[PDB]
Amino acid sequence: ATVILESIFLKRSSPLNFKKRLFLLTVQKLSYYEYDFERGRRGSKKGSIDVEKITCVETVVPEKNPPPERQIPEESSETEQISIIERFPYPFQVVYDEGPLYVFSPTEELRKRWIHQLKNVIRYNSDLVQKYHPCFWIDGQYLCCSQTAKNAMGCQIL
Ligand SMILES: O=P(O)(O)O[C@H]1[C@H](OP(=O)(O)O)[C@@H](OP(=O)(O)O)[C@H](OP(=O)(O)O)[C@@H](OP(=O)(O)O)[C@H]1OP(=O)(O)O
Ligand SMILES: O=P(O)(O)O[C@H]1[C@H](OP(=O)(O)O)[C@@H](OP(=O)(O)O)[C@H](OP(=O)(O)O)[C@@H](OP(=O)(O)O)[C@H]1OP(=O)(O)O
Ligand SMILES: [Zn+2]
Repeated sequence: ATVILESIFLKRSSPLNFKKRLFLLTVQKLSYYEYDFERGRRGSKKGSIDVEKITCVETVVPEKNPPPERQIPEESSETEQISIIERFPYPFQVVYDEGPLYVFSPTEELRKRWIHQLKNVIRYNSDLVQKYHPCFWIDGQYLCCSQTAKNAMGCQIL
């Protein structure tokens, strides 16, 4: 039940919005929670995914004109301290039965760390896919294949 990885990520998904969440990875589950900054501790649980139910973990093609909150910097005035909890420019994908979960990492190294660990723990899942969507699902379709089913088969082999 011990946590393998712990990070603050920007989580996405009608109405599409982005919230800061504390992500936890164990061998069994990935849970995400609210972060109580005022008291500096983990807050209320918001979601949990069975690791064995995950079918795909990959990066996502970055959006074209992203808001500052997802754009790399002024980090001379702002230390890494501020930017590492305000800027989340690197997205990756976590696909399970309900569909794709989109998560934004503050650094490339941290995304690399999480994708690597995730791949390790899902290595024996029965349903790993062979095709996936490298582009985000938005307003009823994937931007990579124009397919309008959230669980439509992937259009790219990797
Ligand atoms: O408005 P937030 O504080 O961002 O919470 C949202 C909101 O959930 P709540 O109604 O519980 O506040 C979303 O719900 P809708 O706007 O779809 O009604 C919900 O999505 P789901 O109910 O569809 O699960 C989403 O959660 P998620 O992105 O896990 O789907 C969840 O955001 P958080 O789960 O990240 O707090
Ligand atoms: O939030 P945690 O401290 O990680 O507690 C988890 C969590 O339980 P709750 O979030 O409901 O308290 C798991 O529950 P879910 O994510 O399914 O809702 C549950 O996992 P199981 O589904 O396998 O019961 C698990 O129980 P366990 O570790 O006995 O497997 C339990 O951990 P605790 O027993 O430490 O509360
Ligand atoms: Zn596609």
